[PDB]
Formats: sequence, C-alpha cells, structure tokens
Amino acid sequence: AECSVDIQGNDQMQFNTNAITVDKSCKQFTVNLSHPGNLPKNVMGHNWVLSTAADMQGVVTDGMASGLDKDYLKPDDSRVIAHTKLIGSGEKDSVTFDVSKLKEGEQYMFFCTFPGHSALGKGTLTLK
Ligand SMILES: [Cu+2]
Ligand SMILES: [Cu+2]
Repeated sequence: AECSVDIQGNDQMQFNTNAITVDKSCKQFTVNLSHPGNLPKNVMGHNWVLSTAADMQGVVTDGMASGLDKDYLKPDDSRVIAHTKLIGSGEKDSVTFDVSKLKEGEQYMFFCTFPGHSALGKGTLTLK
C-alpha cells in the first residue's frame, strides 16, 4: 500500500484533508507538507504535528507559549510522535516516522501549532 500522503496549508487555517489513514502494513509513513499561499511563516506558518488525541491540547497550548523561534513546539515534548517544521509560503517539509510508534485502536490527531490554527487545522490519523 502507499505509505505517504501530501498535505497542504495555505493562507487560510484548514489543511486540505481532515483525516489520514496509515495502512497497517506500512513500516514507515511520510507526510509531505507544502504551503501554496503567499504569506510568510511568521504570519501564516503551518506545521503538521502528530500526537494522541489526549495529548493534542497540551501540545498546542505549550507550543503557543514557546514562540516562533521554537516553531511553536515546547522543547523536548515527549507527547509529539512526529512532526514537520513550521513552513511558510513557497516552502515545504517532509517527516518520515516509524509505524511501530502507532497502534490500531488508539486515537491520534494531527494539527498545526501556529497560534489559533488548531481550531480548524486538525484532523484524525488512524492506523488500519
Ligand atoms: Cu497553521
Ligand atoms: Cu521536534
């Protein structure tokens, strides 16, 4: 099966999908994020961050407090399973992670930690 997905964030706060499926036979998985908007990352930055559902709000809140220079992620945040850099217009970044970090039946969320963005810039990730 395919073990990658292409995700975009633009000059609005929604990703172009709200649900990612990771096939259970995949051993790694890659997310390729890009930003087809015109605004720079300090104004309309997006990252793609994966945590358990339970951990999402903490990661978002602590990430906002960490600021732009930390890509809006608390340093040494063990709650983050995988993530990309924060990108702006014209940029791109990919993350590959081990599917051994995921289990069937567990509830995962992906989201952007740029301030305010998680309200609309979030979705589920499911191993199946
Ligand atoms: Cu964002
Ligand atoms: Cu990191």
